[PDB]
Amino acid sequence: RSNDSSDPLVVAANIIGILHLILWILDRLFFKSIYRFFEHGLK
Amino acid sequence: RSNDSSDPLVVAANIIGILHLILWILDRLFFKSIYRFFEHGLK
Amino acid sequence: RSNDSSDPLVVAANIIGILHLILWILDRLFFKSIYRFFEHGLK
Amino acid sequence: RSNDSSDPLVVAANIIGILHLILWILDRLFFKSIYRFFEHGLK
Repeated sequence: RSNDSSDPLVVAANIIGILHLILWILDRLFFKSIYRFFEHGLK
Repeated sequence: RSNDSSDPLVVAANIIGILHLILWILDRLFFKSIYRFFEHGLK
Repeated sequence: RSNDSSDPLVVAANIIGILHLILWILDRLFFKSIYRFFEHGLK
Repeated sequence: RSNDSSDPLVVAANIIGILHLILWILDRLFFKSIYRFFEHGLK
């Protein structure tokens, strides 16, 4: 009944691939915010 | 038959990733000066 | 007979997502080569 | 039944992408100096 996915590793790997770009790109633009994150910011 | 939905959210986010790089390569392409253009349009 | 893929857009979008990283990363490391590519190099 | 193969090449390339960023974030993490360490090992 359940045909299941024919490539669960590729898709499961795409979700992180996309989120990755959103991060790598968000850093290139907000490179300043990232620098602050490491510097303190945790409280 | 209760299941009937693929993954449109992951898709919109996927093509978006392709667009993210389009800006990446487009940015590295246009540096600052150096830009020839032939005057020819509505002006 | 052919179940076809359940998400041809996601996978078809992953192949470019991966190649993208290989390029974006290859540039961060060979940023010099990329600069040369645009500067002449075509002959 | 003649068809019997998924996409292992795209997978190895996919996980590799995840590893590419692992180096990206790991690089931004370690800047240059500033590195405390507790002497405690085989020495």
